[PDB]
Amino acid sequence: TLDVFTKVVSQADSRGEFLSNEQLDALANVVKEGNKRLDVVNRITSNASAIVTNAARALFEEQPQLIAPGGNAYTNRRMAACLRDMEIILRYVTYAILAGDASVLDDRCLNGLRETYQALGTPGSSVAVGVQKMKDAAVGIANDPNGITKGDCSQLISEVASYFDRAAAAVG
Amino acid sequence: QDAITAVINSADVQGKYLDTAALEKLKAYFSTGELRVRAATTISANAAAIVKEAVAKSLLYSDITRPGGNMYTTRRYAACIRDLDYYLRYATYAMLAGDPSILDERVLNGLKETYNSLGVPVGATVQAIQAIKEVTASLVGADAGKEMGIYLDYISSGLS
Amino acid sequence: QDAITAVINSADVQGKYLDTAALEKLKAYFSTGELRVRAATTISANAAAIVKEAVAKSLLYSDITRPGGNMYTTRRYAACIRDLDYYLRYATYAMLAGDPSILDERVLNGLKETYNSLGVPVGATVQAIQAIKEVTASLVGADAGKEMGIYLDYISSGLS
Amino acid sequence: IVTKSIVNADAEARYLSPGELDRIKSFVAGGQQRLRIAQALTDNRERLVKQAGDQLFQKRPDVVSPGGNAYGQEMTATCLRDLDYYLRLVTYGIVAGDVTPIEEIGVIGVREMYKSLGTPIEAVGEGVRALKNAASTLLSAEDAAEAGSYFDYVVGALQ
Amino acid sequence: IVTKSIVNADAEARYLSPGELDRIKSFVAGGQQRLRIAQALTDNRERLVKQAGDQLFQKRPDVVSPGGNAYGQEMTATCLRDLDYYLRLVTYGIVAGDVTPIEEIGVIGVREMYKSLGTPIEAVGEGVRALKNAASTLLSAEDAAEAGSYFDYVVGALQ
Amino acid sequence: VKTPITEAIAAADTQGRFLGNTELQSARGRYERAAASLEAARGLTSNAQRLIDGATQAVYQKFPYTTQTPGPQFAADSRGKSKCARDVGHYLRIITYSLVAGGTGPLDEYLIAGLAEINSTFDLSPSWYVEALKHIKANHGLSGQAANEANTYIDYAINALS
Amino acid sequence: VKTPITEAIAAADTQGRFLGNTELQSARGRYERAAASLEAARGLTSNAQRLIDGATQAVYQKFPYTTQTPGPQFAADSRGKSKCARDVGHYLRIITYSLVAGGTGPLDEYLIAGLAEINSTFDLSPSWYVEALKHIKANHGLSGQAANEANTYIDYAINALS
Amino acid sequence: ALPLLQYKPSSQNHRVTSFGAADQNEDTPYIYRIEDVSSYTDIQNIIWASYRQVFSEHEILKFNRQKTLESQVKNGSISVRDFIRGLAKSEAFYRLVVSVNNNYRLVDITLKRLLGRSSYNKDEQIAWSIVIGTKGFSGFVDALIDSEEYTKNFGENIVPYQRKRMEGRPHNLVTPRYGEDFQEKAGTVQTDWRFTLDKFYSRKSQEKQLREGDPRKFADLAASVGNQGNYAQRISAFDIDYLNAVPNR
Amino acid sequence: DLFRKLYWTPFYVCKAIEYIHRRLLGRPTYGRQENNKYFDIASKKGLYA
Ligand SMILES: CCC1=C(C)/C(=C/C2=NC(=C\c3[nH]c(/C=C4\NC(=O)[C@H](C)[C@H]4CC)c(C)c3CCC(=O)O)/C(CCC(=O)O)=C2C)NC1=O
Ligand SMILES: CCC1=C(C)/C(=C/C2=NC(=C\c3[nH]c(/C=C4\NC(=O)[C@H](C)[C@H]4CC)c(C)c3CCC(=O)O)/C(CCC(=O)O)=C2C)NC1=O
Ligand SMILES: CCC1=C(C)/C(=C/C2=NC(=C\c3[nH]c(/C=C4\NC(=O)[C@H](C)[C@H]4CC)c(C)c3CCC(=O)O)/C(CCC(=O)O)=C2C)NC1=O
Ligand SMILES: CCC1=C(C)/C(=C/C2=NC(=C\c3[nH]c(/C=C4\NC(=O)[C@H](C)[C@H]4CC)c(C)c3CCC(=O)O)/C(CCC(=O)O)=C2C)NC1=O
Ligand SMILES: CCC1=C(C)/C(=C/C2=NC(=C\c3[nH]c(/C=C4\NC(=O)[C@H](C)[C@H]4CC)c(C)c3CCC(=O)O)/C(CCC(=O)O)=C2C)NC1=O
Ligand SMILES: CCC1=C(C)/C(=C/C2=NC(=C\c3[nH]c(/C=C4\NC(=O)[C@H](C)[C@H]4CC)c(C)c3CCC(=O)O)/C(CCC(=O)O)=C2C)NC1=O
Ligand SMILES: CCC1=C(C)/C(=C/C2=NC(=C\c3[nH]c(/C=C4\NC(=O)[C@H](C)[C@H]4CC)c(C)c3CCC(=O)O)/C(CCC(=O)O)=C2C)NC1=O
Ligand SMILES: CCC1=C(C)/C(=C/C2=NC(=C\c3[nH]c(/C=C4\NC(=O)[C@H](C)[C@H]4CC)c(C)c3CCC(=O)O)/C(CCC(=O)O)=C2C)NC1=O
Ligand SMILES: CCC1=C(C)/C(=C/C2=NC(=C\c3[nH]c(/C=C4\NC(=O)[C@H](C)[C@H]4CC)c(C)c3CCC(=O)O)/C(CCC(=O)O)=C2C)NC1=O
Repeated sequence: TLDVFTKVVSQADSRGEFLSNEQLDALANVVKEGNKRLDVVNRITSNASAIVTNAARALFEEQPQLIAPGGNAYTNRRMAACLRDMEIILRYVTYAILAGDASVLDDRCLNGLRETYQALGTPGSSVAVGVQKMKDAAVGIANDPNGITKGDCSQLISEVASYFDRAAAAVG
Repeated sequence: QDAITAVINSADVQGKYLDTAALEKLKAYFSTGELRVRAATTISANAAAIVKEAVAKSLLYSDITRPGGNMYTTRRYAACIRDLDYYLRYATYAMLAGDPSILDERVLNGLKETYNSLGVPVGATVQAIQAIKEVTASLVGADAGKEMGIYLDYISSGLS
Repeated sequence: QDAITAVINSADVQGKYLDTAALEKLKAYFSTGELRVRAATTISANAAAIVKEAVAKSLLYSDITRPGGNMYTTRRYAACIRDLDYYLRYATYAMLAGDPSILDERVLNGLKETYNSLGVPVGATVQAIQAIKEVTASLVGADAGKEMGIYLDYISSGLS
Repeated sequence: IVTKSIVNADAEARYLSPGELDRIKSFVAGGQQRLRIAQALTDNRERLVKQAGDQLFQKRPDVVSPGGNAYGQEMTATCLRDLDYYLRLVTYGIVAGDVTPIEEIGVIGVREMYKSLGTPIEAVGEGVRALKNAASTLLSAEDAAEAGSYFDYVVGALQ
Repeated sequence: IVTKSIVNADAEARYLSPGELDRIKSFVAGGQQRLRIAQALTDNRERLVKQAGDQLFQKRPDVVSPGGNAYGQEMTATCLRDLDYYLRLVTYGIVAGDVTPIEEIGVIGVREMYKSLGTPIEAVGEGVRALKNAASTLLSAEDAAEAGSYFDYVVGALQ
Repeated sequence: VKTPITEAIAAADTQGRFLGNTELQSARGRYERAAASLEAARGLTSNAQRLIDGATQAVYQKFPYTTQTPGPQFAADSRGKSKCARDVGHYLRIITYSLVAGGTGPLDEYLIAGLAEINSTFDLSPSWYVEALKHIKANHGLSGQAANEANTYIDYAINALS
Repeated sequence: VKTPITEAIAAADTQGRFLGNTELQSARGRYERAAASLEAARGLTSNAQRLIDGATQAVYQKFPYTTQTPGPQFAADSRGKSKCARDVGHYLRIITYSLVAGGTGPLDEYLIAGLAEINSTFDLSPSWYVEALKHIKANHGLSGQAANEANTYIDYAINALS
Repeated sequence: ALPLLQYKPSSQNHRVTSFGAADQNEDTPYIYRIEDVSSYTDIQNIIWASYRQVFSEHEILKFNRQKTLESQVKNGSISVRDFIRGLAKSEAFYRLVVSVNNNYRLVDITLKRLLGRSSYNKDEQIAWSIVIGTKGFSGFVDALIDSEEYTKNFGENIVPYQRKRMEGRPHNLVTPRYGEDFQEKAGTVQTDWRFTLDKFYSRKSQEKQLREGDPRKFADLAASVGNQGNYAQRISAFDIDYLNAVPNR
Repeated sequence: DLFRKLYWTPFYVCKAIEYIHRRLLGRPTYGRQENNKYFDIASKKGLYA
């Protein structure tokens, strides 16, 4: 588990020097943008269950043999299996935006994911068609301004979408 | 070439994709293109007035237009106006491209050869391009006059 | 030439005495000379560190220092360091004079001829001068870094 | 697109006509959307080459077949490298706004090159069509339209 | 801009480019504002022409001098009619987006014409510059940039 | 490793639930203090070389026998004094590390983990290092709430020493 | 039960160590949001009776069959409508409870624990209660940052429903 | 929530009876039992050997030791099975193993330390890796110690140990607290120069060292693409009957 | 457009005029009598003239 605050410590320990002033001016911008980061995080988790089924209205409608007899999302336990861990993508992507660095996500969520997905027999590439459909709905909610003070969180939006692209790359 | 085409070429000869520094360069060009286009429009407005004011500032009532000078014959006066219109027009093209390569490719290629072949005075040409630069920097403003004077001084420095 | 000598020359070729606009120009130069001298001192402090940081920013770990590149041979690396030290030193002279004429007279005279004769890449030189400009604008401050970047961008624009 | 208008008004002795200045101002306005589209196609390159090779080798199996050119791992790696090259030139054409810096590097002599390499050009056109389909799935509607623009130019050029 | 794009793609063997189709789309999107500018210039025909002509006679009194061309009521009425014609061509060019209506109706052979009429070219040009200044004062600001840049083409092409 | 942003994660991860407002609320608190904590980092980094040689000659005052007794552990030899400024200079690094992290994590993982094992084997008495850290917390010249900030982590290393 | 002050304790208790600055950081952070959270409690307590009957007649709109179908579970006669304002009135209590606690604890322990067991047995569809809570989060009339505050816990009950 | 998928168990040592008590060797571990107290040396040995399984000896240290749970064990308030839950669901163990390892390798490392058996196949590691994700790590450690293979073999009051390793390497020794895929992240193989020598001639460096271009860069992409072409048609060319093969209109 | 982008765009104006005389007329230009003649023609209407 690493951070933005702790990773700029950990490489600074490996070189064994004191932290420079332009690294502290970098972290001062991280604190400054912290309030914006928090707001984005709360909107994802409050619409967390609404994203998953709305991704499941297209993850299964686009590749319709998967729930048809024969596919690996066919029976009911099998169907509840790709909702029990469609959300675990959202459970760890929201941990990555909170920490601000994708090192938390890599260790648990994607380290062994591509190995089980050929051991089980599930289509690995049929996951990353719908994790992209999560990202299309996640950045649509995080950007929309409802009852919120006007602000610019564009940088977060692009590197929020970078966490989904890392989440799709190691499965496909 | 462009500034866009120069950025694409510099990214291409390495086999590099478009990294963030190249995107910074292209976004700076896309920021400056507004005043680039407005400056090119108002320079295309009154190019003849700029050339007239420049020869009235620098070349007129000298010995150059007197007999013995290089601008005495009336075909040589017309050739002088043609050369100054060329310098202003190609400086406009280099200002709107944001890259001086078209000056190197189309104007400054074999120009010292020609001007030393014909006996054209080089220092009077440099002072005429300087007067062109002062007149168009007054006419367009300081903020676009800087970029106009950069390419006009490029022509003046390559000529010398 | 100076800014003082340029003002005196522009007043001289008209036969004009020193009017109030020329006195304004000289008094502005005498106001800015403080930070001019302080900037020249701290640039003369650590010129080698500036050149080292600039090649580490722009030229190192590219294909240019790999075999086939123009900085592969160690005499060519030493010639690269020499050229960058020249650009920084003459930009310091042009900053303290307040007039870019010494760049036109001593550096930018026959330099594109030499760099196209030897096959020296021009765009990598422009990016190296850009990295020089960023490093010295960080090192000296913004207020003198503007005037340093003006003459370094003058060298970069005349080179292109 | 600025070089296009500049050499266009340069063949004439006239200046740049202010309608051309209007089109340059409009391209300058749209450059930010162009840069975002190019970065979105930039960071997701290996997905696009993977799905393009997917759809191509599903569509035409003769390159997979040993009589075809792209037989074996080395030849299929060269094939996906060619698709990577064409995606790179498409991003260049997306930034430049007009198809000159992509035709100058990928189109202008491609038929005799692929003829003296043995490969068919129609399979390359189908590969760029697969790249267009994958980028259409990757982007939004107004982004996929503007990407399928230059992808469409490459597909028309290779035929 | 459609005629120029079509003849430019006609000189080549290929179709219309995606860049050029973006140009046509942006021209369609700005066309309604261009019709608004044409509405204002149509309805301000009288006072714009009179203010521009009187600004010309303030700047250049040689034409209304008795040695000049525009000496007398009828000659000065034809002077104002010439300024009316040029303002009409400017409105056509603002609507079309090309300068080909301005060019092939009033630019292409005007030097030889005004040489044979005895009329100075530079005073025509100064009058069209006065039209540019007047229509710039009437319209909205960057809308006046649009109108004055077509006026700028007419001014630079007359000289 | 221990960080208030990390402690929100590892609490919510072991429950298998999302980030509630109670984990999110904790993060908000950290920011108010992280603005004053980075003030304390620049105060120690800029005065770093004064503070190390200010400390390693203060411990020689209260323990004059440490420069006199001939032993491998002792700093009487030059080699010990070379390892003096290394060890005390290691402390100001980790104190500045735990300042910008906001937690005691880097202090807990780099410095004090297994410190009772090492000081028993090499016979380094922990009364030496606590005497240097009392010199640091009184001579850093820091003021305001930032003076409180460095004063916790220095005193946290003191309690782990004894 | 889950509270940012409690979560600092149970984290530090299972390690067997004292309260570090990392557990103590949260308390400072919590007060700043707790100042705006108690603003949200008075906004719901004062408008309590308008919000309950505003909600239990909004669910009758989108589900008109719930007042018509004769079932013990449905709200056909007055006994269901008496148990209507009890159940929806229970929700605004626990939402106001989790506001002043700062955490989701009282919401986690009183309301949503074992909610899938009870709604399956009594056949109460959870689509009913989520329709009432969408009416509450849009009609509480709260503004500013306090309007964000009630909006998390309402939406947290929504996700636990589905 | 969802029940466990059925996984196949491989044949290992401990599925077998191993009859008798008076017959096993010396090398079976000492089966330290809190019911046997008789002294404090047995009390301190029970605490120390319970740290041995959990932290693999080296870590026990001073700081890692939770002094209050050992405070409790002497009193007898908490069983040894409850006491291992205090060590395993402790964040001094979380930073040491749980963060550092993976959900697939954590199943392998906590079965050797809490149940004393290695996982049978990879399918067993696949099976519990889901139970880690939704319940959390302490929810999974709770499920291991509640499990009936634990209570039947160890019981409530016996520290764990490797069951029946007649001819096998010891489990604290064969398995570190982090494996090779994670080794760059917790270890220091980046900064040690001894490993970069091995790395220099490694086949992975040659794929990095090549310039932009060559299809060997896309050779890993070419293996993932698949989609091989069909063979030529079996039917002979001669029959084709080309004269009557053409369709009119 | 190919003739323009091959022999008028990358070269100097007088070099391109001389090379177009090498191609079309098939002989080098005699002196200056042809040279700012065709260059005077180039200055009013362009390459097409
Ligand atoms: C914390 C990170 C983490 C993830 C993501 C993870 C996934 C994971 N998904 C599994 C099964 C499964 N995965 C899926 C999911 C899918 N199959 C489909 O048909 C769909 C295409 C797709 C969802 C979009 C299904 C349906 C099962 C049950 C398959 C079976 O039981 O054979 C399994 C094996 C059995 C299990 O315990 O449930 C694992 C280990 N494990 C992890 O530890
Ligand atoms: C952990 C609990 C918690 C939350 C949720 C929180 C959020 C939060 N977001 C804030 C500001 C803000 N939040 C945003 C966010 C955005 N605006 C946009 O238009 C974008 C689409 C979006 C980012 C993607 C903006 C723009 C501001 C303006 C004020 C600021 O810069 O903080 C502030 C400033 C103080 C205030 O609003 O009273 C708060 C409180 N604070 C807390 O203590
Ligand atoms: C005061 C103004 C001034 C300059 C600049 C100057 C440059 C200059 N650079 C030269 C060579 C060189 N110049 C470079 C420089 C470069 N090549 C690259 O790849 C980089 C882009 C760039 C360095 C930033 C190199 C590599 C050579 C070596 C060619 C050779 O000697 O074989 C030479 C040939 C002989 C010699 O160095 O001793 C001259 C005269 N002379 C001057 O009087
Ligand atoms: C950026 C501009 C550019 C282009 C267009 C380009 C093409 C190009 N394609 C090549 C080979 C190749 N190109 C292909 C092409 C294909 N596989 C198929 O079946 C399809 C027909 C098609 C792609 C899907 C194949 C199979 C080879 C290897 C052929 C051989 O080894 O003879 C080669 C020779 C090997 C090399 O040096 O890479 C070149 C130069 N190179 C360039 O620099
Ligand atoms: C739509 C394009 C178009 C133009 C431009 C145009 C001009 C035009 N100007 C004319 C006369 C004239 N034009 C002027 C013009 C001027 N007085 C000056 O000194 C100024 C420089 C200038 C005012 C701009 C004068 C004074 C006459 C009368 C000359 C005469 O009657 O001999 C005439 C001959 C009489 C007539 O038919 O009206 C034509 C055809 N006709 C056209 O169809
Ligand atoms: C990164 C944090 C960190 C620190 C600070 C650290 C200190 C540390 N200092 C040590 C020895 C030592 N420490 C000292 C320092 C002192 N002895 C004196 O006499 C003076 C009073 C005092 C200095 C002011 C000396 C002289 C030795 C060598 C003693 C020996 O070799 O027996 C040792 C054991 C041997 C070694 O590897 O060198 C450690 C582990 N280790 C760490 O990992
Ligand atoms: C303190 C938090 C809390 C709440 C809110 C709660 C609700 C709750 N409502 C129940 C039944 C009920 N809930 C309702 C309410 C409704 N049905 C309708 O038709 C309407 C749509 C809707 C009201 C708007 C009704 C009518 C019953 C009786 C159903 C039956 O007896 O089968 C039951 C099962 C039986 C019971 O003890 O009465 C529980 C546990 N329990 C709790 O502990
Ligand atoms: C349920 C599936 C399953 C099997 C089969 C199994 C076998 C198994 N056989 C073992 C030993 C052994 N097995 C044999 C077997 C044989 N010697 C012979 O000559 C014969 C050819 C052969 C029997 C027909 C011997 C002699 C040992 C002891 C070897 C030793 O200790 O060195 C052991 C180690 C000690 C123990 O019994 O715990 C295991 C685990 N475990 C399982 O879970
Ligand atoms: C686009 C870049 C470009 C340039 C500049 C260019 C110049 C050029 N200037 C020429 C003559 C001339 N150029 C000048 C110009 C000058 N003499 C002076 O005294 C002044 C200092 C200076 C004017 C500012 C004169 C006076 C002649 C006449 C020589 C003659 O034809 O007898 C000629 C000889 C033939 C001809 O004009 O038609 C060329 C080719 N050609 C080009 O393609």
